[PDB]
Amino acid sequence: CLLLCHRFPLIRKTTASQVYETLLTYSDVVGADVLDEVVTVLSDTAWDAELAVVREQRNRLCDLLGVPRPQLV
Amino acid sequence: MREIVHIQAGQCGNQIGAKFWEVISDEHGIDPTGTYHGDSDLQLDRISVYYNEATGGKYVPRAILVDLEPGTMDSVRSGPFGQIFRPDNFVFGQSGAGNNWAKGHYTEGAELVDSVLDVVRKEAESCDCLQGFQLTHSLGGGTGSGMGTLLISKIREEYPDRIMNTFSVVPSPKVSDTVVEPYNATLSVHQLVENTDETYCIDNEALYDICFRTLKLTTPTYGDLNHLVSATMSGVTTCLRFPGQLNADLRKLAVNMVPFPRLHFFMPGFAPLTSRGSQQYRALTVPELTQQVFDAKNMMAACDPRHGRYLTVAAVFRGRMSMKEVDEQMLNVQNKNSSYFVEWIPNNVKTAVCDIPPRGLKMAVTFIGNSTAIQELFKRISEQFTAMFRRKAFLHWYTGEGMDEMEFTEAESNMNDLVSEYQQYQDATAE
Amino acid sequence: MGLLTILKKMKQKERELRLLMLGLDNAGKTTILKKFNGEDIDTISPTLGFNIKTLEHRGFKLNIWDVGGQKSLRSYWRNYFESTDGLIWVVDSADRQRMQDCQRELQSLLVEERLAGATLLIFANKQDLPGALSSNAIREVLELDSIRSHHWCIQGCSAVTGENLLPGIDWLLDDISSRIFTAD
Ligand SMILES: Nc1nc2c(ncn2[C@@H]2O[C@H](COP(=O)(O)OP(=O)(O)OP(=O)(O)O)[C@@H](O)[C@H]2O)c(=O)[nH]1
Ligand SMILES: [Mg+2]
Repeated sequence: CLLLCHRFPLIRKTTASQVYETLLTYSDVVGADVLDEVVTVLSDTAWDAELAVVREQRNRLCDLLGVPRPQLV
Repeated sequence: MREIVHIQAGQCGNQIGAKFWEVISDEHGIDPTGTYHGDSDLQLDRISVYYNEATGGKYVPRAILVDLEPGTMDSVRSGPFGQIFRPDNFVFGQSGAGNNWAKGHYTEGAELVDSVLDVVRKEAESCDCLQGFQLTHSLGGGTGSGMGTLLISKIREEYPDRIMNTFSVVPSPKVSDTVVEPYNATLSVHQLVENTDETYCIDNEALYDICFRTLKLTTPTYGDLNHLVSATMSGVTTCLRFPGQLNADLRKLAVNMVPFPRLHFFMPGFAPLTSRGSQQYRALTVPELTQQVFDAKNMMAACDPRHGRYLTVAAVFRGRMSMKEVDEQMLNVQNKNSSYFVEWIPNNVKTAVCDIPPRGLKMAVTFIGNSTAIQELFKRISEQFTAMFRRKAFLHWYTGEGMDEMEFTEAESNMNDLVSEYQQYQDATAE
Repeated sequence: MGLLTILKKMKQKERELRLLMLGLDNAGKTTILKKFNGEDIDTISPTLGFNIKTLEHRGFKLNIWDVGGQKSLRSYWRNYFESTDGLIWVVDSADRQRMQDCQRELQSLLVEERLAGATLLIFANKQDLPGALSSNAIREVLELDSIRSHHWCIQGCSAVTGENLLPGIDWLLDDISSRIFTAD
């Protein structure tokens, strides 16, 4: 999740694609009633766009996967 | 006037040269009769490079046709643009070679080399300022493999202050089922490593895989590959026939692109890849064409440059575009802060813009690079070379003519040394 | 074109050939030469060294290359100006000790190739004497079933009722003329 919002948009896109591939590979990570919303959110999100627009979406995924929101000064 | 003499060897070489001349004649504006009919002044400012001036404003093509078999000679002469060629440059034999390097280099190949030199010597005497030569052939048969290297060494000696560039064709088992082919190919490489300034490797396996996947062809014939070969050759020789901001010739290009004399194998490319059909999809933009010409899918060789290190890169654009847009693109893409940043595209790229677009395409980009990925092809060839030298199969065919067994071991050692040098030079940084 | 084309044209016009004759029995070669020339002693007996003679038979310019030794014969097999078209080897029937060397020389000389090659003619002189081998024994000893690209033929001869030798010599000429030259 920390790499999902990197300074380079290509790194963000690569991390998003790799996370999507790993979620499609392993099925014992996220539950059945949670993985659907995660896949729907990860697919309908342009990670190569305004960081303010993208960030809001990443905080969402964290809250959907039980992860504390990392913040900076 | 920096004139360049062109030589054609073998059936493949003759066909490729004929198609290249056919392509460049329609671009320069020359009718089958021999006169000029273009509507631009930029089509004649460099016509003295590949043509000669005659009486009545004629432009004779500067190419020589040589073979040990006449079938190809008759096929071309009677072609659409065969009447413009000089009949004195037709030197052919009868028997041939039969896929044997010895029969084409020491036996029947040496009984015609002197006759070939006659035409060359005589053609180079009328040139006011000769720059170099050129040769198009293939590394599969016996004629273009043995007689080709022989003529190359002849030019190297008689003329050691000139330039030598070849457009070899790498054979593939998916097309030809010949068995000794690999040996002949090695014997040619053993001489091309030492007596060549620049080489453009055109892998037939890569073209077959492209025609059998991207273009989707049930049975890709020879013309389907020859079209792409001629298109790539017309895309590369644009700086030598049309001026621009990147003022260079053959000597400057060989100095800038070839830093080491032993490392000079390039990998060409062209985008977009179209078949022989007279159709078109949509006018692609500059970034799309750049991404297509820089991708490993549009590579003429079966080698991935992503696994290697780029040495010298040079791209040539053709279309109604401006240099400012190309500069802005090359400056924006190489920025990691942008969203359209890519890693599979190098940074040191020499850009060039041409006004005249290719025949049938409004915008097209040509890729020329010196990636260290030819070691994969050299290992694929060495695999076949070692999988047949252990059993000594078909080795008596060469020794029964006058060849020595030490030549094969010397060629294998040279190939191994070249592969090791490429592997050593692949890892290089500068901080 | 060149010197090779002119040489081939001259060979096809004058019908010139080159028959490399080998052997060491120094007894079976006389009749062979007598078949090439009406003479009986002059240019009929084999020489110890190496002699080149030219005779005319059936309108064919035969260039017999009589070699006495039977070692390192690859020097006479090939030539920068002319190749070998026929090969005639004369051995002894009642001699099983000097046959292995001849078999090894024939195996090292004749090799496999793409198209056809020279024609072989194995001669077996002195068959009426006790101890002579038949055609099957000679074929099994020399191992002629593994020799391809060269048509071979065993022709027997004897001092008495030797079944002559006309077909053995006629087949060689019929196979040579129908290979390089054209019938019509
Ligand atoms: N791309 C391409 N390859 C060709 C073409 N014609 C032949 N080849 C390839 O060239 C190799 C055979 O070499 P040839 O052109 O037949 O050589 P040659 O020197 O004329 O032949 P010989 O004198 O018989 O030895 C094989 O790998 C063929 O697939 C052609 O038009 N295009
Ligand atoms: Mg050929």
